[PDB]
Amino acid sequence: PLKVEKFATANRGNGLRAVTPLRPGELLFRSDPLAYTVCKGSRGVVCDRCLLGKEKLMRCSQCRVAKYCSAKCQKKAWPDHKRECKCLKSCKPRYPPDSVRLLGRVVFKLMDGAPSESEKLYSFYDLESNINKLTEDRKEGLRQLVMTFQHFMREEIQDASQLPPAFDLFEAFAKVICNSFTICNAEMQEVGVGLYPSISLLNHSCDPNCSIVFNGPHLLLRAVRDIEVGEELTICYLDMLMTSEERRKQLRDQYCFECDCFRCQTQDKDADMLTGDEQVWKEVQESLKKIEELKAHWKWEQVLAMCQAIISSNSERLPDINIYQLKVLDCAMDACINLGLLEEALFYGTRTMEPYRIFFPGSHPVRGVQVMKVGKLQLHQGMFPQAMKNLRLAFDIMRVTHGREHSLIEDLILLLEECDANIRAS
Ligand SMILES: C[S@+](CC[C@H](N)C(=O)[O-])C[C@H]1O[C@@H](n2cnc3c(N)ncnc32)[C@H](O)[C@@H]1O
Ligand SMILES: N#Cc1cccc(O)c1
Ligand SMILES: [Zn+2]
Ligand SMILES: [Zn+2]
Ligand SMILES: [Zn+2]
Repeated sequence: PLKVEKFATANRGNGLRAVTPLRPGELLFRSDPLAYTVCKGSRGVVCDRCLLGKEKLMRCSQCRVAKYCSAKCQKKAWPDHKRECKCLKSCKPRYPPDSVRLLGRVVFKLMDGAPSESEKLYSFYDLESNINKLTEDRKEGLRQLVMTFQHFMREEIQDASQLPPAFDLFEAFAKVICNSFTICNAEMQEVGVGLYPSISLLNHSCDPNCSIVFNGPHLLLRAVRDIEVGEELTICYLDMLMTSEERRKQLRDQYCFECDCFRCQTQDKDADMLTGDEQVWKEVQESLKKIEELKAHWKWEQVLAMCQAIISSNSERLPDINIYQLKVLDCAMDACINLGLLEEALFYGTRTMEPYRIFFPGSHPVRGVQVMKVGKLQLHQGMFPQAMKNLRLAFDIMRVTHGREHSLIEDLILLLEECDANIRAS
């Protein structure tokens, strides 16, 4: 018996609403993707199948593009990789955009696979395309994606008989633009992109009552507020560390809608987000383009060097609640963790705690994970009371946002037991 149902909203298309009253942390839906792939930066860093990092990956001998953590993952991926393999090989030096690789996997799944549980509430066929809102500039981009698909897939798809009935590639890419999910690993690093058509029923809110989290390719949808029967379920499509102007741009450009919510009408938190000297944070925002590029390719040493040049600059500095400063601190802490510089990681991480408390209100998985990471750093430096407080806080959040079905919660419980044991040993 489902706790959610599809319905026709008054002014934002189809949506999902509660069938029964829901409490924070209640599991509402879970789904594997219809189709997913590793993203450009994590290609060859994480396993194509399970999206976990490993020191060495095994490559597919035939295409040498797909890479895997284990023989089990390589073999189990074979059915869904078989047809793209021939295409990735035939186009050997060229690598397609992620959306093109994703849509290839959609087509093969729809042509060769049994009906997917991911489409139980809503199918790829049903997805919103927003075609009558696309700008001419966007349409031109989609035409180029279509031609890119036709080139990449030419070994496996020659005509319409090899596409689902009445399948339109331009419409399909339009659906991909406004319905793709960015898959994050346990550490909240972006590692892949997928389609989850049932989950695509959820409309957006800048102050949502539900949240999604990924455990490998697997998606869990949870309530993060009390929700009444009949109330619409929402998730935030966007990074919380964004101004209302930045949210406006991305919701127009990617999703073709204007947000009417209280936060957007009042520029909620914008002023605090942009405190400090404008010329400094405009420079930091510009530098974050390359820092975030380097991070997406797991280039931690280079990330750290650019972040240290800002955090410990000889020139003017920003407050930690400035969102561009905060992003830099977070990149620096993740780089330090991955480099084993744990004292320095804790320094940056602790500095993010109060800004994260402000910018991730309620129960948000990004804050839960950040608090977990800080507590773990404190635990292994022997700061047991402080670690315990943060690990408990991480559990208060993550019991709502991750829940027992998520493997990270088991890791957190272990840290809680370890820290508690240390406190009892006195
Ligand atoms: C396809 S998904 C969500 C489900 C969608 N309403 C549908 O009918 O399939 C994303 C799209 O939903 C719409 N949408 C999502 N959140 C919205 C919001 N807060 N206000 C208006 N439209 C929204 C926009 O068309 C957006 O591109
Ligand atoms: N290859 C390729 C390609 C096709 C469309 C857009 C783009 O950025 C790249
Ligand atoms: Zn694997
Ligand atoms: Zn291959
Ligand atoms: Zn809004």
